[PDB]
Amino acid sequence: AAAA
Amino acid sequence: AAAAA
Amino acid sequence: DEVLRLVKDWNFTWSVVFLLITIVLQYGYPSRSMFVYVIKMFVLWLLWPASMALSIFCAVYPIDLASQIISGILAATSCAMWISYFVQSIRLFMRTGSWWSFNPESNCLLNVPIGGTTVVRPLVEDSTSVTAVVTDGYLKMAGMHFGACDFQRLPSEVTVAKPNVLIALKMIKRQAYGTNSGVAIYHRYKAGN
Amino acid sequence: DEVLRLVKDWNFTWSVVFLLITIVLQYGYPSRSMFVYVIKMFVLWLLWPASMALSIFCAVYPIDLASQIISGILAATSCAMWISYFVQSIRLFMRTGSWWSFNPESNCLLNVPIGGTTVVRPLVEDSTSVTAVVTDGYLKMAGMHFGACDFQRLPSEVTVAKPNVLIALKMIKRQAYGTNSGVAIYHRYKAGN
Ligand SMILES: CCCCCCCCOCCOCCOCCOCCOCCO
Ligand SMILES: CCCCCCCCOCCOCCOCCOCCOCCO
Repeated sequence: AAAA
Repeated sequence: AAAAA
Repeated sequence: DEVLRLVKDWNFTWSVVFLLITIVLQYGYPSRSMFVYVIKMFVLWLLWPASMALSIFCAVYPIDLASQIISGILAATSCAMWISYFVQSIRLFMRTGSWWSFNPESNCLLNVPIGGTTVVRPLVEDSTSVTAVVTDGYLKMAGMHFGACDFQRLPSEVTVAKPNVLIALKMIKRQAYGTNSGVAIYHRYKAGN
Repeated sequence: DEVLRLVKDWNFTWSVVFLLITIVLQYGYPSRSMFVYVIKMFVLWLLWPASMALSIFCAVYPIDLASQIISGILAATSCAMWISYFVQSIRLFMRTGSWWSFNPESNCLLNVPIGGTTVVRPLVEDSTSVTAVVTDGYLKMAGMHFGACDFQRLPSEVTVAKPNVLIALKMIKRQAYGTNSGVAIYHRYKAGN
């Protein structure tokens, strides 16, 4: 969902 | 003559 | 005889530790290598309780009254720093969900929603405005490469999260250079809790 | 009797050193405070020769052959790292003249000539293009605030300096939103020596  | 900020 | 043996043991171990500290201090940054960065992180996690436990030992076996008081203050110093790190890191992680929130280097994060996913990047300098540029379908925001995004599908809002506050910035100006090229500016309008 | 005294003295000094290392490792970055940054630099300058001297001592007084060989390799490692730092720092200083060239965190520098002076800022990510935006007479380049500059007096060229090569980027796109507001894009065209 959250990529960094 | 050069400003490092 | 036995006197010299321990000297060798202590000096050997300390020499290895000193080299490790030199390496993480010289190369331990994400802009250099993530590998040495993770090593530096492991060192810091180990370093907090070691400093506190060491100062507690010196407080129990002091040289004099002044050493006792300084040892107590230094031990409380280690504790306060660990507590502070945990508080701000957890707050930023609850706000963003990114692992970048555990990086002592950055206390500002920029969240950009690309399509149905969110990409987070640490922000170098806090500001009230953020500039986005798309060239031939590739998007770069605030001078940082963010990835592949069509100029027509740019998000209306973008968020900046700090340990204490979350800020929302809405699009204001939109200029289309080409079919899939253009420039946009986001300005802040509201503060969060 | 004297046995316990040395324990007390050594443990006290080590406790102070451990606390100092925790502080520079946690807060020693320009994005947090310049004060701990200078302390961290002082620690690193001192750390190179101490590590080398420690390993040389263990090579003279080793536990066995393996300790001696490892001590030699670690000593050469300390020496090589110091030489590498000095070479890369001096090269960037000859190219830019900025003290930012002595920061192991950043090996890319952006030089912008505002009027008759030059302002240098470390660059987070290398790129072939640089975006500049001026709002009401204040200039911000690559998402970094650079200062006060009139939109009409924007530089034609801007330079990016690495330890080995210097790159020049000239203005391509120029759009004026207001009297002293606009956006410009600089792209690279030449490589240096
Ligand atoms: C582009 C070059 C990058 C590589 C640079 C390093 C190349 C190898 O360096 C060679 C220097 O090695 C010196 C090691 O010295 C250790 C001394 O060993 C002492 C052991 O003596 C035992 C006596 O019984
Ligand atoms: C940009 C990379 C440049 C790399 C340059 C490498 C230079 C490193 O040189 C290291 C020299 O090592 C010599 C130190 O080792 C000698 C050991 O001390 C002598 C004692 O020998 C053992 C006594 O029993």
